[PDB]
Amino acid sequence: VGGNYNYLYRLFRKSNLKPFERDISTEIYQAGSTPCNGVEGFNCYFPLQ
Amino acid sequence: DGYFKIYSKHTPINLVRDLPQGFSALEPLVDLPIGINITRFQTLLALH
Amino acid sequence: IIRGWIFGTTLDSKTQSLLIVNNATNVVIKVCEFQFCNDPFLGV
Ligand SMILES: *[C@@H]1O[C@H](CO)[C@@H](O[C@@H]2O[C@H](CO)[C@@H](O)[C@H](O)[C@H]2NC(C)=O)[C@H](O)[C@H]1NC(C)=O
Repeated sequence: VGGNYNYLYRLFRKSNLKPFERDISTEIYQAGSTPCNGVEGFNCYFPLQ
Repeated sequence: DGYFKIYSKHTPINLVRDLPQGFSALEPLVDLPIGINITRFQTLLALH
Repeated sequence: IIRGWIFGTTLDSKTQSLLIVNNATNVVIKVCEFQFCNDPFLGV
């Protein structure tokens, strides 16, 4: 009823994943000139969804 | 293709200066299924 | 002395990395996101 938000999927990445490759790193995605040294906002986003 | 393949061979050499001049094909050992993008590597020795 | 290898990308906790150790009498292949030391060696 809640939605079962336990399952997650990666939405933001810089490269197309190679076959049979895994990306577990949850580092903050950088989508702009901002250094994105943590504390994401207006240019940095959480990679997972 | 996300397959770390390791081959090896052990050869009794006589030289103590450089690699021997000869042919010794390396028979395979392992084809482990890892999915990392290897870019760097390093050796690991023992310090008694 | 030459026992193993550490293949990886950043060789730290941000990315996954392989680790082969030919110690004891069994090889110890293991893939995790280890925080590797600046000067890795086998404690012995
Ligand atoms: C393969 O691993 C390499 C090493 O990290 C990745 O190369 C990076 O690619 C990005 C693309 O945006 C560059 O900005 C970085 O500079 C590269 N890192 C380097 C050269 O050390 C590559 O993305 C990985 N590929 C996959 C599919 O995961």
